[PDB]
Amino acid sequence: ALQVANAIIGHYDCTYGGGAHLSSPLASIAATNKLCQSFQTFNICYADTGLLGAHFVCDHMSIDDMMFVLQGQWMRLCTSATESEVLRGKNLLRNALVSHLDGTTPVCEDIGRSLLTYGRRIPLAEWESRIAEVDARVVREVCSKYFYDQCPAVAGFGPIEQLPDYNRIRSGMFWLRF
Amino acid sequence: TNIRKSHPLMKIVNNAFIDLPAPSNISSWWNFGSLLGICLILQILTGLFLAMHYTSDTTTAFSSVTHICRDVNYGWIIRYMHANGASMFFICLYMHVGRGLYYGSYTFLETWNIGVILLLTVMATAFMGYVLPWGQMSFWGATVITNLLSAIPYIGTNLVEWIWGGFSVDKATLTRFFAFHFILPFIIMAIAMVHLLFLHETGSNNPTGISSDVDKIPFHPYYTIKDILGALLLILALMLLVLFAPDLLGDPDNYTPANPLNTPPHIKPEWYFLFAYAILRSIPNKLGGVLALAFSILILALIPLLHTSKQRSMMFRPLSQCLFWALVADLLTLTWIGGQPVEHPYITIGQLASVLYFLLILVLMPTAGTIENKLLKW
Amino acid sequence: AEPEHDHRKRMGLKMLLMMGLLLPLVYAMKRHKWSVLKSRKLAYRPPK
Amino acid sequence: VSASSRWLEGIRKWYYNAAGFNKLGLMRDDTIHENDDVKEAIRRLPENLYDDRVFRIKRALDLSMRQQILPKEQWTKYEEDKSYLEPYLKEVIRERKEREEWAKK
Amino acid sequence: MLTRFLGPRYRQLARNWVPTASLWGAVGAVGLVWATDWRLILDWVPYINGKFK
Amino acid sequence: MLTRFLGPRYRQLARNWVPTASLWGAVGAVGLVWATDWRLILDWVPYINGKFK
Amino acid sequence: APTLTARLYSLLFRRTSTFALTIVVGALFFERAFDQGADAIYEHINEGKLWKHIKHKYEN
Amino acid sequence: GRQFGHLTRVRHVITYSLSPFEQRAFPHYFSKGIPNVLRRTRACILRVAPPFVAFYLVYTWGTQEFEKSKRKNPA
Ligand code: HEC
Ligand code: HEC
Ligand SMILES: C/C=C(C)/C=C/C=C/[C@H](OC)[C@@H](C)[C@@H](OC)[C@@H](C)CCc1oc2c(O)c(OC)cc(OC)c2c(=O)c1C
Ligand SMILES: COC1=C(OC)C(=O)C(C/C=C(\C)CCC=C(C)C)=C(C)C1=O
Repeated sequence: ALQVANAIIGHYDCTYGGGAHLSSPLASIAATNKLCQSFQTFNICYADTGLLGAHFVCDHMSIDDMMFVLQGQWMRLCTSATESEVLRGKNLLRNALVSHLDGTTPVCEDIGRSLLTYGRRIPLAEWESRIAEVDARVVREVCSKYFYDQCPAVAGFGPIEQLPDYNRIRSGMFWLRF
Repeated sequence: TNIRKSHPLMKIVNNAFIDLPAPSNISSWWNFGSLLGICLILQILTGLFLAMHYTSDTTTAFSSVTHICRDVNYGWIIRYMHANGASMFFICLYMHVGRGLYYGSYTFLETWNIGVILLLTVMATAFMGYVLPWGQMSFWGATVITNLLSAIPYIGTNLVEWIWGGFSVDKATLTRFFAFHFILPFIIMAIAMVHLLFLHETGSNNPTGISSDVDKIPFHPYYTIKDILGALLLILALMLLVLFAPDLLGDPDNYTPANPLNTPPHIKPEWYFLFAYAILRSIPNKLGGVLALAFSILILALIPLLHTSKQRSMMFRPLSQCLFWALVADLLTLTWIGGQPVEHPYITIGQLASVLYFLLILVLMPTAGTIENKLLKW
Repeated sequence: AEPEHDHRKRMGLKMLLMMGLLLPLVYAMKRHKWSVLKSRKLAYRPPK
Repeated sequence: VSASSRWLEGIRKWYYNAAGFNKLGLMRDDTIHENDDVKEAIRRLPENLYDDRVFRIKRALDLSMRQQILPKEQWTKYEEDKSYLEPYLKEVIRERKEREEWAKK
Repeated sequence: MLTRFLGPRYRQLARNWVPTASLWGAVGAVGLVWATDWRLILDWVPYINGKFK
Repeated sequence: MLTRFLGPRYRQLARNWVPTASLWGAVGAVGLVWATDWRLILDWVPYINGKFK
Repeated sequence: APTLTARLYSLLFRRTSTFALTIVVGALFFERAFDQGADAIYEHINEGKLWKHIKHKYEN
Repeated sequence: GRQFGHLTRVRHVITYSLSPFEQRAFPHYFSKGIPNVLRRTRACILRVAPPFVAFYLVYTWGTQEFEKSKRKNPA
């Protein structure tokens, strides 16, 4: 479900064709208003913990706007995610999973890695079953669990004067309207 | 793209109160600016609710104020909140000026010069306000302070009678003093905005007097919350005074109705005029005494021209620290003398304190700054 | 001289007790936010 | 070689310690008032001296907020106080006064 | 004419915001009742009783 | 200390602006006299006479 | 997870509307309990003295 | 008219911060707090106090002198 939600927010860079019309509200707003060079969402997994969020690269006068729009998307998905965009995220994940397991090498990695982490190979038909179960209610539940009113870890490098203060990043993790 | 950032009205609020880069750094001495704003709206709000029941005629003015305090549902809190808020307004003013003097904040010429106008305007407003309940202190307060104009040669008499409405303080004097006292806080409010506009051009000074662009923090949430706490202390200080000692800072003589035939034996200003009062009466000359009074407050506008030091703040200037405190204690001395009768020890020590006030600012503090420069090989 | 006398002292006790709650509470609110700055650590790492 | 110049130096060291900018790890030239002469001298400073200056001022404004002070070992010793801004400032003052001499003619 | 905002997504978006809008009404009702000391409603409330007997 | 503004050019610049500053004083004197009906000066003026005889 | 600040947060503080509702409901019951207490303290520190304690001397 | 991202130039400075919810509002409030106020007092007493005692002496003397002057003895 977190991966579905991350797919809805997606990725962007400056070489993506057609910016304005992209489905992701973040990617669309970032392209139109020249808010960044790139962003990526991620879900890095370790044993019993991980790092769930995003990274971006932008001009010095754009960090505030980027952070605002990113956080708004997290908040939107917690509170008011809808059926149609969740289908799009589901589809993006089926397409990512299948397109990744393509070649001897990524499949061999997946056999090797999966037996260390899950102790089985989880077959492709199981993932599809797990993807299919995800709807808007699941995205709202699962995003709220990890994102809503939680303390982020934040890392900043470069021209970062306009990087919002941590209290104001913390305040971006809930909504007063909800 | 933020609604907070681009909406033509919220823009103004955001660039003043939310996203405004402020020093990491500024102490409790920086709380008095917001506290003056709180004081301004407190006085506006209570003053409005007092205006709803006050009548500005000589026959009835004392009666209306006591009608407020006895008959009007909770008229007593409103009246004494107003009275003690005016004194709160002065405690905050004096702290705010002294902070500016100490920390070299006067180097913001326009902000400071507008501040000097704000001091004079709030002084004139509060003089008018005290005239309104038409007690004994009201009448002679109105007499003496209006008569200061009579020291302007050739035209001063015509001027005093021009603002009086006739040959003496009368029916005409009180009705216009209500009108002047009503509008002037709104004029003050407008000048407070221009004061803030000139300030935002530079942002704030800080305790070190060193530029703080290297370490700015957003006004919200840090100085929004520090300001709330500071205001809650202001409410304590105010509500201690209205609820436990409502008349501590006023005069009992203003509880007897005005009487044009008898000036009381004991008469002194409101506590916050006592230093300037002490300065004027230390001079046994009409023109010189009022010229010294004008100069005792208008001097603040010379302070930027007399800054000799290669540092802005007094934080790293011990000679100047000593002489600053000599200035505060001398001002405390002058308010003590203001409180006392014009008799033997008090005449001389008040004369010496007057001289010291002007000598400290004009001569002794500029020389301290040069010595301090020379000691740092500067 | 002062018919309000008993009412002002009643509100005064309420004022003191309220302020005895609100002053430490707003203090904690202000300290909680100032936490991020008051415990911050700086390092200077210039090249070469 | 003078007892009296050692005396003036000892009053100066006394004043230095009393001033107490060294308690925050500041140098003298960190504390100077930023006028137009001074802002230009700062502009003229080489990379290393610029970056050292900002950190010292950062460290001081940080301490001044905490209302705390450096361990005594880390106070700037008066003898070790580098007058790093002064030569640039003298040159900026020297250039302005030349302009003002030309404006007179 | 308002037909822009009629379709399956806006139906879901309204459904999501319904518990919240209900709770903001519940906030405001009690807040009005508390601010005015609304006698009609507060007579029911089993411990808030300024009127004797 | 004001010694910046002392030299041959500023002496010429003051000399240039003197007829103008004189005329702006002459403007302001008459304007004050006119606005107040300054009795002291206007008694001299051979036709402006509101007081009889 | 047994702890009470946790269940206070989980049930009431997590949502801002529930947070506001718990404040306004909280303010109603505080106003009663504080005015009950602060009057009873003021009345006890002034044992007879007030017209509430004098009342019974002059009849029904 | 000053905005974050336009203030000044800073290079090579790392800032470590903690969340408000990770840390205490009153970390070591009396244990470190009291030693500090005493240190701040020591630092400033010689600059602040001596004018106010100088007020106090002139106050005490002035009140006393005024009191004594409005008494007679041999007349
Ligand atoms: C004669 C000097 C003076 C007077 C009187 C004065 N101001 Fe100021 N004020 C200043 C200066 C100088 C600053 C800049 C302080 C600094 O940055 O250190 C300032 C700063 C402030 C600030 C914001 C920063 C701070 O210091 O808290 C506010 C708000 C304020 N003034 C409002 C007012 C109000 C309201 C009044 C009363 C009508 C007033 N001031 C009276 C000179 C003064
Ligand atoms: C909307 C009109 C209004 C405004 C605004 C106003 N007041 Fe007043 N003020 C009054 C009236 C009416 C009275 C007379 C009642 C009274 O004496 O308390 C009064 C009384 C006073 C008094 C005499 C207090 C006393 O009773 O001894 C002072 C002092 C005072 N005002 C100062 C101020 C100051 C300072 C401000 C803010 C710059 C201000 N007022 C704002 C209408 C106003
Ligand atoms: C329409 C015309 C207007 C509004 C003219 C306004 C002029 C206002 C002034 O400047 C703003 C003024 C208030 C200001 O002077 C600098 C004060 C600090 C003066 C302090 C003052 O108080 C007194 C006072 O309060 C009294 O009563 C109890 C009686 C007084 O004599 C015995 C005085 C008095 O002798 C002085 C000097
Ligand atoms: C950059 O420094 C500033 C502060 O930091 C110490 C403040 O706290 C405030 C807050 C001031 C208030 C609430 C008074 C407003 C006055 C009127 C007449 C509406 C302002 C504006 C400011 O500029």
